[PDB]
Amino acid sequence: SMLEAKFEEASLFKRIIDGFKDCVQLVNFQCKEDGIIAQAVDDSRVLLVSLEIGVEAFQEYRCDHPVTLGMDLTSLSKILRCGNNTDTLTLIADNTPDSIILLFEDTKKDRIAEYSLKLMDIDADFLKIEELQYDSTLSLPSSEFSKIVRDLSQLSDSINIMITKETIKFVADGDIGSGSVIIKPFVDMEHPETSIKLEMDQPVDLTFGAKYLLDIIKGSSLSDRVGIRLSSEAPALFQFDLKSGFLQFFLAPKFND
Amino acid sequence: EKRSKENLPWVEKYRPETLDEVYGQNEVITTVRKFVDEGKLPHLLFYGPPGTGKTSTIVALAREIYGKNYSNMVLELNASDDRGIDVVRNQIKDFASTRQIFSKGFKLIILDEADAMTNAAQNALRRVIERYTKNTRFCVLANYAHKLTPALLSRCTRFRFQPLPQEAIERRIANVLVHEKLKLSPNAEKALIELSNGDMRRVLNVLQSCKATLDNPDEDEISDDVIYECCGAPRPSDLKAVLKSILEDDWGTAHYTLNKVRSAKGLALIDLIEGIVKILEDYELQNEETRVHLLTKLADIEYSISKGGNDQIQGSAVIGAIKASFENET
Amino acid sequence: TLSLQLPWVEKYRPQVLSDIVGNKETIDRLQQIAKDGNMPHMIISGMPGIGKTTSVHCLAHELLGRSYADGVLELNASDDRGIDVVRNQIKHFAQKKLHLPPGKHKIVILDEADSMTAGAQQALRRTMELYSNSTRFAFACNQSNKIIEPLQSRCAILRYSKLSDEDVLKRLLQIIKLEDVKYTNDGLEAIIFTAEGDMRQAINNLQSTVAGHGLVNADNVFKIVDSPHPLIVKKMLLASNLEDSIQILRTDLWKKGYSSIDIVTTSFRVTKNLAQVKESVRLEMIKEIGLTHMRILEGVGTYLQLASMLAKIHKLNN
Amino acid sequence: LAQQPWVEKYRPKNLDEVTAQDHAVTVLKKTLKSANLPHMLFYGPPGTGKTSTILALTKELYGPDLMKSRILELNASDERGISIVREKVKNFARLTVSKPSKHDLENYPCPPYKIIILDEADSMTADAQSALRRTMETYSGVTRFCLICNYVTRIIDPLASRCSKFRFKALDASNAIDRLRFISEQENVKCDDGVLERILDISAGDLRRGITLLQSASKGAQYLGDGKNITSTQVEELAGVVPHDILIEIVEKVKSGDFDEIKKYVNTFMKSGWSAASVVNQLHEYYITNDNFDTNFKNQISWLLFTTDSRLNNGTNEHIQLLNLLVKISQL
Amino acid sequence: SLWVDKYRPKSLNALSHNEELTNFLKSLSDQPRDLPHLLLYGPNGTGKKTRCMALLESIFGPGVYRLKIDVRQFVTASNRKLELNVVSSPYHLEITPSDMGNNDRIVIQELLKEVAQMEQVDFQDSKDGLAHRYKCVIINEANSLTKDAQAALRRTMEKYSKNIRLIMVCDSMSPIIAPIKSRCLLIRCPAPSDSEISTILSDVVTNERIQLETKDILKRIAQASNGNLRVSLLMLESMALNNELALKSSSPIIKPDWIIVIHKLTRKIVKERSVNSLIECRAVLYDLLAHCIPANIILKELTFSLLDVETLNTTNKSSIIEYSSVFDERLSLGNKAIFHLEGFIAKVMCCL
DNA sequence: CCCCCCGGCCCCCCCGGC
DNA sequence: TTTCGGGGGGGCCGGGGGG
Ligand SMILES: Nc1ncnc2c1ncn2[C@@H]1O[C@H](COP(=O)(O)OP(=O)(O)OP(O)(O)=S)[C@@H](O)[C@H]1O
Ligand SMILES: Nc1ncnc2c1ncn2[C@@H]1O[C@H](COP(=O)(O)OP(=O)(O)OP(O)(O)=S)[C@@H](O)[C@H]1O
Ligand SMILES: Nc1ncnc2c1ncn2[C@@H]1O[C@H](COP(=O)(O)OP(=O)(O)OP(O)(O)=S)[C@@H](O)[C@H]1O
Ligand SMILES: Nc1nc2c(ncn2[C@@H]2O[C@H](COP(=O)(O)OP(=O)(O)O)[C@@H](O)[C@H]2O)c(=O)[nH]1
Ligand SMILES: [Mg+2]
Ligand SMILES: [Mg+2]
Ligand SMILES: [Mg+2]
Repeated sequence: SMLEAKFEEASLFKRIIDGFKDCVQLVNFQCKEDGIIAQAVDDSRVLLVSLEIGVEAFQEYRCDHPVTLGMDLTSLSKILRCGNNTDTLTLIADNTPDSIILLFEDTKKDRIAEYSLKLMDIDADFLKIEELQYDSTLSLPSSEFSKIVRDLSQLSDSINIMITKETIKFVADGDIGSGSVIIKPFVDMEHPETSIKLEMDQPVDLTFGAKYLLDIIKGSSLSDRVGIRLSSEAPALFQFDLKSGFLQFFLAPKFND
Repeated sequence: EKRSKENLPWVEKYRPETLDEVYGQNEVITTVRKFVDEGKLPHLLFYGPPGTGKTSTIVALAREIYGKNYSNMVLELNASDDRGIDVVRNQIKDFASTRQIFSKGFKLIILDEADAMTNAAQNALRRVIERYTKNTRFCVLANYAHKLTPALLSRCTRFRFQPLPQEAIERRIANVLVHEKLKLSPNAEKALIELSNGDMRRVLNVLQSCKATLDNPDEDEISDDVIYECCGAPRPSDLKAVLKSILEDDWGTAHYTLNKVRSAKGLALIDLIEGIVKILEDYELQNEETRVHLLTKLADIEYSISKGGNDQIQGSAVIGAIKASFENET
Repeated sequence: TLSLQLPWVEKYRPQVLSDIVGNKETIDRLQQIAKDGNMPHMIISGMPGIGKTTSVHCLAHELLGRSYADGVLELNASDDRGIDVVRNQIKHFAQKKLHLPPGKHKIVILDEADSMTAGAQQALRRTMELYSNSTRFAFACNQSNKIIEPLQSRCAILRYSKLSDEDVLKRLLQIIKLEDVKYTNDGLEAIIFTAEGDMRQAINNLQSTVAGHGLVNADNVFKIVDSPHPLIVKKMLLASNLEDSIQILRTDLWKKGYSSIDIVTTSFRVTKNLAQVKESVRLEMIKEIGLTHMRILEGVGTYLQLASMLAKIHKLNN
Repeated sequence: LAQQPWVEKYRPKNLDEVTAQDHAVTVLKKTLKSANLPHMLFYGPPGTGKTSTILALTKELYGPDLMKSRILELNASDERGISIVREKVKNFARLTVSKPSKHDLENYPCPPYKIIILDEADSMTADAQSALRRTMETYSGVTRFCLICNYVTRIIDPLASRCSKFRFKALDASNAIDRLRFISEQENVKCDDGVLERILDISAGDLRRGITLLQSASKGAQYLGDGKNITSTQVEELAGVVPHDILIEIVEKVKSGDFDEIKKYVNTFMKSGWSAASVVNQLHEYYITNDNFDTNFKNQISWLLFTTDSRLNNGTNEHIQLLNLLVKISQL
Repeated sequence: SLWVDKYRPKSLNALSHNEELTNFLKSLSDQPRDLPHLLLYGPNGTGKKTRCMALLESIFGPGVYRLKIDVRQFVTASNRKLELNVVSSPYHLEITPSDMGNNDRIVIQELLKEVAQMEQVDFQDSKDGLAHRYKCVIINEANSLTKDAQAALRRTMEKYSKNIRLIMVCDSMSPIIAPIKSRCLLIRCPAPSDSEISTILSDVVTNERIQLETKDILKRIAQASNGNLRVSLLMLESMALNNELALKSSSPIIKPDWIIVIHKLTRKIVKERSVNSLIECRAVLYDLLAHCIPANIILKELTFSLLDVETLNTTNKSSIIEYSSVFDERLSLGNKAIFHLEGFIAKVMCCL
């Protein structure tokens, strides 16, 4: 076959898909010799999801020529729900493919499940969106970010992130009241995973919608830490690092007016 | 798409890509070009009949403003998508209230076929349009103005797309004949323009069918006969003969002539009625009653035909109506 | 090219109650209320683009000064305004405690209140009554009958009238002076004539001109702004001879791209509003127009049907 | 086969089997090599071959195997609401074309697009057509649409503009005699001279009705087992055509001008079950082609017949309409 | 059981009138493997359903008369629950979709299709247990179907002709759309002649041992029925019961109550022509409509009763018939029948 | 292993002109 | 009264998370 990619367990792919299934509907996967790069855009055109999976994540990966597959995420999730989480998952595609084949194989028995999902015609480019030198770049445990976002979303539908010298401030203003959380950079050698790091060139202040951040925090299940890159006149980048890839959310800030 | 543009229908293969390829709307094109070139684009309402260049014009304007990546910098919604009150409240508001992703600039929202939207959504759109005017502009395309609420119309600058003038159609036909190696006679062009009724889609479709009809398109010229054969439309001579027989012969002769003319080419009665109405429009009648009776009875016959019915009875009714109406001239 | 310029409608939106033209008595009453405070519950009604939202916003800003951010709760059709919202968020805002000068109150601005459902209006009643000592309500609507009678009883009625030609000319001249726009008297006449008392449309057309042709004369105005088709339909219906009616229909309506459904609907409206014709004759013409409209809705949207409708109308008027 | 009615048994299998629709079949055959099939709008009277033509076109385009995955057919028997158009049709139009096999590529043209056939589209609401507009426009690269209808006026103007129109002409004794004769020969039906022409005249543009009438006549002849040619008399009897003697009696009663006699005769006549449409058509033929009537009489009778036919087309009571028509004619 | 039902023939050989139609039906049933879709049109009470059942018995076995009633569920877009009563035999199904009004389309799009898209298990007369024959669906009152249901029938009739064959029955083909008529073999069902009706009545009388003074009585019943055989048999039974099973030359002809009411309304309209008379006529019309008397039947009978009045002249009758035609068209295209009936009565009152 | 929060269907009811 | 479509508001049900 043109493309054959094997996951030891279907669980990994299911968790990867579940990380951004609630923000976008149509996705485009480009598979090459270096791995799979996928992109999706939400209906409101306010959030962009960019997934990268390297060859190290597959038990066996083979892709002779680059292939582009446009698919609909809800159908993919429905198909994946039909396969067990303890079975090897093989993605198979042919030249100029019209469908993608998902093979669920259980080595314990002779049970093989073949599922063909019909591709959709989607002609689009990834644009390799990544700003060169962001104004500020910080990173902190995903649990802390998720807790802060959940706490602040209860007060307002908008959340403001302000970055100043050795200071990161999350602010929300609503009808019943206001909330503000201030965190300073710190490093602990006993447990470096709980440390938060910051590097700031210019002060930044950006407002975002609470619903989009609530969707984004769902990716905390894929990584223990999250990296936030912020820059004026550019979308904010939220990155969750995988074993051999990454999941990136580019969120456009609200107009200041 | 698939394969190449040569596999597309001519109506789609010749879709304008730039504002310089939009013909027959010089005033609107010039005004919009001046607006964009000076950074003073208002909210737009393109109102017009089918196949006049509204969608093409707005797409070309967006491409000019944003370039090739315009598809990722605009929010286009049409009747094929859901545009309820919830959509306006969430998706459109979020798009209008947020900055661009791929590159800096202002937000463009194209509500194509806005006449198919519910009144509640239109009402919800009013404050969305008013509040985010600083960074967002709205363009709405319509064929029926009566379906748009007065509040929405008050907020948009109106541009009317007239039926395509004949010279624009000739220029487009010349471009097509330059691209497709085809030969078209002046009578064929005249008939095509007459039957097009100001619609470019009709021109392109009929030209494609005419080319398909030719045995050797490389060295075969499309004539009026080819157009009438492919379209199955009455020839002017047939209409003139039918009218002359109706107005100058006995009932039996008129019936025979109508039957023979219809059977020779298998023409439909509705096309004959349309042609006869067009011919009689130019007639100078001495009594208003003749015109009144002609119009009323022919409209009744057309409405009856629209629902089916007996064709022979309808033809006899047309003959009798014309005879009775013209008996009033005395 | 990628930097938009503010339209004159928003750029020159009146920010003070003294910059609003028309409805002199009501505007002066609002100015007196602002000067002396004690704003009552009010409902401002009218037709599009006459200055209702502008007036409400100006009054609120002048009354509340720097406390506008906390003292004003604005909701419109673009926001969710269901029964739950009225019961929770509006009630909380009314019950809120805010410190204001002696003569001021919190303001709730329900723009386009006619779109609200009956249940929300019912729920608003006792909230308005119990908390009037600290909160006041201002509704702005296009159709007053949509607001339930209990709410109207609790409010002061302000029915805005259409702006006269003089007021439109005054505001247009002020804008022209502030923008240094070359113009001629005939151009302003055409702009006001096409505006039909709508300030927003007048300013939009004035900007479209100059933005496209520089000089605001009648010609340049009419190369972009089309004369209202209701007037053309009225001329068609009142033509003395059937030939003239058909000529008007062909040249001014059909050849311009106007759809048959639009033409028949406009004919219905104009016939409904033809005071110079006897009521029975108008009823007969309306019956004929309804027949034609029913035929058109079925799919027979042809010029022949409209011509037959005109012929029948002329038969009636003879 | 022997278990299929002749109308379905002899349905065209390829575009060459369409009888008298060359003005459009030629273009459709050209598209096989051109491979730029446009959006199509087939319209015409009942039983002219629109559905057969589209089915044959798909057969010749994709072949027996690839057709199933390249065609999406929706007709009046399926729900086609605005939601269906906005979801199912859009999703099918957005899909990539199924991959042809080597057999298909080497044996069939295999154009790079799929076809959605909305048969009986005149039954769809205007909102659904409005939803279809941009769906057809956007995905023309991978999908093409075919709308088949009987009344073209029921299609909204934007859709008619987007589609290339094909009018299917009525089939009569002049352009469809060859197909009927071929069917009769293949069925070993013995008919007198002019029987097929009479059948095609009675059918009035509908070849399906003619084939059904021929099958009925063949069944009657086979049951009789007399080895005699089918005559025009039994053909007329099977088609419900009123005998000429009855028509002459009706004409004489009308000429009498007595209301009571006409009413009594019509009451007796309605007990035979004759359809009002056939009676009206026969009366129109008798009166319009009769030389013993003035221009004014024919002018009035044509309008009377038109009014009666229009009223009958709305599903009214045949007795009342026929009595009214005859009374009005008698008073001319 | 009533004599009308107790003596209904159950086979083609048992038919007694319209021998030519019987021969045609026998010819059609001779080779039923390629039988096309059938549409039997004819006056009410002539024997259309009897002939359809006889044709089915000729094609299949007598088992076609072993009928049973079942109830089928249906759900609309709004989740409304509808019930349809289906009469079925081991060889055919009978349905009257018009019972569901505007919802009849659903029955065409859900029930009929379901029958035509699947095979059936036949454990009697078949060795393999699977039926090797097409299934017949009878549609009663096909002229009552809405245009949507008729449109839905179109492609179903053609796609699954190998598995399903339709037999429709109607009293008038005017409401049937052109495509449906084109898809069917049309069979005219003329009413029986007076002599044939008299023969059937005489046979019934002989079987029932009813004393008859003269056979002319039967003849008198035959004319009063206007070709309706069911009405003739029911009227014979009513007359026999009203005279102790002994009929005489003076035995009056019994008319139904609604006909008597319509005749009284005709007399009132002729005698009195005023607004108060119109109000009384409205009350009578409401009473007639409230008891399941179709509006079209009321209009037809009222029109003919008016035209049967001896005191009216030709102009009045011409005006009456013209108004009847106009308001029959109005009824065909309307919802509130009382409105059109009142309009017709008012116009007739004005003309008189 | 059990309880609670809060997203999504599911159902019911009510307009629909200027 | 009511032949669709849209919109609003309430009642359950159940996935997921927390203790
Ligand atoms: N002014 C024009 N110049 C050149 N081609 C035109 C023009 N107008 C229409 N066409 C042609 O017809 C095709 C359709 O044009 P459209 O822009 O879709 O018209 P439209 O008015 O937007 O259609 P409606 O109003 O939705 S029915 C284009 O691809 C062009 O090929
Ligand atoms: N009396 C006025 N004086 C000056 N400008 C006006 C006046 N009325 C309307 N305008 C102008 O038109 C623009 C819109 O005015 P609005 O207050 O929004 O009218 P409106 O009546 O509230 O519209 P509706 O009823 O929601 S459709 C303002 O920004 C002003 O620039
Ligand atoms: N042009 C034709 N050539 C040969 N047979 C035809 C032709 N037209 C109709 N028939 C015959 O009549 C039968 C029905 O033809 P159809 O294709 O169904 O006509 P139709 O126009 O699609 O009917 P409608 O519009 O749905 S009523 C075919 O199976 C053929 O046997
Ligand atoms: N003896 C005899 N009675 C018949 C015949 N045809 C019909 N009938 C009687 O007439 C009654 C009505 O027939 P039916 O088919 O129900 O009327 P229709 O369906 O409205 O045409 C039946 O109950 C039979 O008793 C016939 O051929 N012979
Ligand atoms: Mg368009
Ligand atoms: Mg406002
Ligand atoms: Mg068909």
